[PDB]
Amino acid sequence: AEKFLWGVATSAYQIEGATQEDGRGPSIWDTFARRPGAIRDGSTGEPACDHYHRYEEDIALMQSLGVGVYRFSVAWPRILPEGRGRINPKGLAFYDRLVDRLLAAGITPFLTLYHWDLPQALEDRGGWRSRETAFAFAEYAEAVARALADRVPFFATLNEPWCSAFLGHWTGEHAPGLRNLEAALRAAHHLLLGHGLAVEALRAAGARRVGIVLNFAPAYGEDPEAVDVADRYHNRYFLDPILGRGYPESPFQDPPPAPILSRDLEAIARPLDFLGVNYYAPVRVAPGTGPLPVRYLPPEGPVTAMGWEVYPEGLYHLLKRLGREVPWPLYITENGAAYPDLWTGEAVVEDPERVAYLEAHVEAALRAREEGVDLRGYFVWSLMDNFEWAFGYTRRFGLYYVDFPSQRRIPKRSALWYRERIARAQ
Repeated sequence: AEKFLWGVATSAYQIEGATQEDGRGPSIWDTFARRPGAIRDGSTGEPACDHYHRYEEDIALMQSLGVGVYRFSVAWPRILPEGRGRINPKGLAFYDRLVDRLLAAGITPFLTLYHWDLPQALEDRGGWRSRETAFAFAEYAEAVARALADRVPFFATLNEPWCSAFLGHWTGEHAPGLRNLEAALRAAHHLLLGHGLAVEALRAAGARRVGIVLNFAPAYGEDPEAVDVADRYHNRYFLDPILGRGYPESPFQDPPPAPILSRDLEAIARPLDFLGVNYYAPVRVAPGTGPLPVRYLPPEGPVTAMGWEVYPEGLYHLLKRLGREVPWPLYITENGAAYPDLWTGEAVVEDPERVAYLEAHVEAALRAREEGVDLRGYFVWSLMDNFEWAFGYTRRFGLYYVDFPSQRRIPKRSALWYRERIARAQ
């Protein structure tokens, strides 16, 4: 567990731009962002951060940040426009070049294969409701691994399958946007299938470190039974099948559409090299009606602009819990906070509240480590402000303020804070 890794994270669709440049195919998100009511401000992933053209600039920001690792994702629709079959060489060229620049800068690449941008072509064939998509995902993982595994030591299959499944197929607030509990459950399973199938493809192509990124949220409440349902739904629904102890008692009171074969669970439980931990805030629940017998209550203490309870204590208890349950090293692959940033020309955007949030979660994270949790890294969510999905550009999480109209990047106080934190932590 040599040299703790300090890094920042982003995702292709949230920062790239060049939505229709160099042959990139449309993703379910490009489709979703054309539907009124989908995005808060009615915007889309274009031009976003225009990272597609300014990547060298951004790599230079990371260099002056002191960061040792950069977590990013590859846009599947950039590698295979129709999600399957033909390959767009410009896609692989872009990422190939991106990796070269990172190594030339002393920064380690931490690749996320699937960060929600499923090719629309695949959605039309059922998307994550069809296992054919699972096979497609393993072929994509393979194509990418054979091209970059020689320089990229870290590979993560999925990023937050919970969101892609329920947020995208049940509540419908995410792409593709369905609202069918059945579709959601089918999607959660076919997603896990893809995880297992890709881990093998990756393994076969020389990927040195393979893992997955899941988000968690400690659940609170007055009824321990409502709380437990919540716990299984937010924290154990995907972790368990991945650790090889199958699915926990379903948080739902609705039977799945079809049986899961024993064969599957062992194929889904492929040994990993690390677990990616994403943490932002906890959840507060009470018993309720519906397929998920629980209802969320307003946050109790201080909140961010997202209205998410800020609770560093949660990250600490989360890391200690996983330390005994998970048999692989952990990396906090995402931790950040959205606050109303104001910029009117200043050289530095004052980030008092975001700085307080990051320092607190870092303090809690290191405490848990000091107590024996094999934590080997901390990644602040996003290097720069970006397309915050359903919230559009109305919610900023970056260490660098981005004046989208001009694409100019401006350091926030949190950026100066992070550079100092890294330097001394060494």
